[PDB]
Amino acid sequence: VNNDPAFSTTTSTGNSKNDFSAIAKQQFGVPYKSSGEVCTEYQQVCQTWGSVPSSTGSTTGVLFNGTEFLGAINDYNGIMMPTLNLIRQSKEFDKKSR
Amino acid sequence: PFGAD
Amino acid sequence: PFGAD
Amino acid sequence: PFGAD
Amino acid sequence: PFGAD
Amino acid sequence: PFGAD
Amino acid sequence: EVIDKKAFKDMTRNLYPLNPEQVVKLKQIYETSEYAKAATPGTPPKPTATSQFVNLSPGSTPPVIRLSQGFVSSLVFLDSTGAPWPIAAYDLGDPSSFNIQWDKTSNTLMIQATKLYNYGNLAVRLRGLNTPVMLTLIPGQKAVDYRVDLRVQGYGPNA
Amino acid sequence: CVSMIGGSR
Amino acid sequence: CVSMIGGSR
Amino acid sequence: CVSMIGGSR
Amino acid sequence: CVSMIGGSR
Amino acid sequence: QQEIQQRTSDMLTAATQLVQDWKQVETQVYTEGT
Amino acid sequence: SSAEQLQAILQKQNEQLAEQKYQQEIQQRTSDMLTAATQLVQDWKQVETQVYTEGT
Amino acid sequence: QQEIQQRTSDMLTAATQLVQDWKQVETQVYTEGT
Amino acid sequence: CTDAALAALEYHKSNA
Amino acid sequence: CTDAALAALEYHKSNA
Amino acid sequence: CTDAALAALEYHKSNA
Amino acid sequence: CTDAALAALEYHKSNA
Amino acid sequence: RVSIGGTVYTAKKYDD
Amino acid sequence: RVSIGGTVYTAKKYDD
Amino acid sequence: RVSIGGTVYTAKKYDD
Amino acid sequence: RVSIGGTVYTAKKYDD
Amino acid sequence: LSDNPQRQSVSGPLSSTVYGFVNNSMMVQLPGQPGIKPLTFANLINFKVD
Repeated sequence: VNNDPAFSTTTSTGNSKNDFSAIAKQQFGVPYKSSGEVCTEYQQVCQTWGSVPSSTGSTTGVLFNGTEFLGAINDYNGIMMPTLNLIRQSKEFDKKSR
Repeated sequence: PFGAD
Repeated sequence: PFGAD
Repeated sequence: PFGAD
Repeated sequence: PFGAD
Repeated sequence: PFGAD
Repeated sequence: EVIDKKAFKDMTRNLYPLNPEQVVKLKQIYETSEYAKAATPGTPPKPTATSQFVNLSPGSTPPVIRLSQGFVSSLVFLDSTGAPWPIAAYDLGDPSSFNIQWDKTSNTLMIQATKLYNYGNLAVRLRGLNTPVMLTLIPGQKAVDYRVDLRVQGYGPNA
Repeated sequence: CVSMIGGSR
Repeated sequence: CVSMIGGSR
Repeated sequence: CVSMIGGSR
Repeated sequence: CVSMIGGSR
Repeated sequence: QQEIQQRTSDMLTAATQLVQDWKQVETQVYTEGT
Repeated sequence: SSAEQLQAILQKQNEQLAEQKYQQEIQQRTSDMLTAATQLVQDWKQVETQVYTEGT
Repeated sequence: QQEIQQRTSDMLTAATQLVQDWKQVETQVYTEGT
Repeated sequence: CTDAALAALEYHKSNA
Repeated sequence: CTDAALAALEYHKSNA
Repeated sequence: CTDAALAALEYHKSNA
Repeated sequence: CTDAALAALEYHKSNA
Repeated sequence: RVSIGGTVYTAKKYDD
Repeated sequence: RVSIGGTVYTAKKYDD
Repeated sequence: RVSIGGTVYTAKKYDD
Repeated sequence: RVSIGGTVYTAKKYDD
Repeated sequence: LSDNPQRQSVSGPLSSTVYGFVNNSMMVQLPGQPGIKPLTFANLINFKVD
C-alpha cells in the first residue's frame, strides 16, 4: 500500500515520472532463472528475483526477494509440524491382528 | 444550583 | 495556570 | 537558540 | 567555500 | 582552449 | 457519571489538541525558522553614503556604484561648483537586473538591484554637457552606495 | 523567556 | 561567517 | 475564580 | 583564468 | 530504507518553496508629493 | 542444508543491486541535471533590450 | 465501551458550536443625531 | 450552597 | 505558581 | 552560549 | 584557502 | 467546579 | 514552559 | 552550524 | 576548478 | 494455487499487481531439494487453438 502512488495521502513530493507504473512507484519484481535472465516459464527453473528490463527508460528497485510467500507458508507448516507430530504418536503392526 | 436561591 | 489567580 | 536570551 | 571569508 | 588565456 | 469525566477529558484533547504550551511551541518554531528565513549570512553590505569626482577625460574609468538586491541607491549629479545638475534623459542597459526611477525634472536617479550580482551599465544625458555621464552598476558588493555625490567635471545651469 | 501560560505546578 | 540561529549548545 | 453556576452541593 | 565560486580547499 | 525517500521528497517540496521565496524581489515604489 | 544456498541467492541479489547502483543512477541524474542545464542556457541566451527615458 | 465515543461525537458537535458562537464579535454601531 | 463554594475556593488556592 | 516558574527559568539560564 | 559560537567560528576559520 | 587557488592557476598556465 | 486556567478542583460534599 | 529558541526545558515539581 | 562557503562547520559541545 | 578553455585544471590539496 | 508446472509468469507492467505477484511467486524454486515434478506428457498431446 505504501508503494503505490495512488494512496499517497500527502502531495506527490517526489518525481512524477519515476513510478514504474501508475499502480506502483517501484517495481516489486519478477522471477529470474539461475543464470540471471528472464524466467517466463516454470519449466526453465527460476531461482532468483529481479527487476524487469528497462523498457520505461528507468529501472526501479525491487522491494522483495520473491520468497516472502513461500517463507510464510514455511513458517506455517513449521508451527503445524509439532501438533501433527504429537497426533502421530508399532503403528503399522498391531496386536488386533491376533 | 444551590438551595438558597 | 496557577493557584494564585 | 541559547540560554542567555 | 573558503576559510577566510 | 589554450593555457595562456 | 464518570463517563462524563473521561469523555470530556479526551474532548478538550481533540477539539483544542494543542495545549496552550504546545501553542507557544508552534509560535517559537515559526518565528525561529522565519528568522533564519530572513537572516542574511555573510556580512551584509555596509551602508555607505560616499562622494566621487567624475572625470570625463578619455582614459578615465567610469564611476562605479555598488548595489544590492531590493535596496534603493541614490545618484545625485552635482557640477564642479557643487550645485545640482538637472537631467535631460537616461538610458539603462540591462533593466531587468536593476529597476530605475526618476521624476523627469529632478537631478536624482533612483536605482534598485533586482538581481543579486548581475552587473550592468548606464548612460545619463544631463542638461549642460554634450558628453553624457557613464556609470557602471555592480550589485552584491560588501557595501551599498546608500547615496553617492557624483561631482561632474563641468559646470551646470546653476553656478 | 518564561511563558506562564505553559505553566504547570 | 557564523549564523547563530543554527546554534546548538 | 469560582464559577458558581458550576455549583454542586 | 581562475573561477573560484566553488572553491575547494 | 524508504524513510530516506519520504523525508527527502517532503523537504524537496519545502525547499522549492523557500527558493522561490528567494527569487521574488518586488519593485520599489515612488510616490510623489502634492 | 538449504540455508546456505538461500543466503547465496540473497547474496546474488545484492550483486544485482550493486550493479543497479553502479549503472542507472548515471542516466537518471544526468536527465535531472540536463533539464537543469537547459534552463540555465536558456536563461543565459536572454538579452533584453535597453531602455531610453526622456525628461520633460 | 462505545458509549464514550458516541457521546464524543455529540459533545464535540456541541463544543464547536459554543466556540464559534464565542468567536463572534459584531461591529459596533453609531447613530449621529440630527 | 455557599459552603461548597468556600471549600472549593480554598482547595483551589491551596493547590497551584 | 511562581516557584515552578522561577525554577524553570533558572534551569533554562543554566542550560543554554 | 557564546562558547559554541566562537569554537565553531575558529574551526571554520582554521579549515579553509 | 588561496594556496589551492594559485596552485590551480599555475597548473592551468603550465598545461596549455 | 472549574477555574479559568483549565484544571478542575471540586469540593467533596457540602450542604447548607 | 518553553523559551523562544526552540528547546524545551521544564521544572520538575513545584507547588505554592 | 553552516558557513557561507556552504560547507558545514560546527562546534562539538560547549556550555555557558 | 575549470578554466576558460573548458578543460578542468584543479589543485590537489591545499589548506590555509 | 494447485501444482501447475505450466503456469506462465506475468511480464511487464502487469507484474506490478499483487495478483501478478502471487502468480509469479508460486514459480520461484526454493532450494530445499525441490520436488515439483515437470510433466512428461506435454509434447505428444498438442493443442493449437488460438
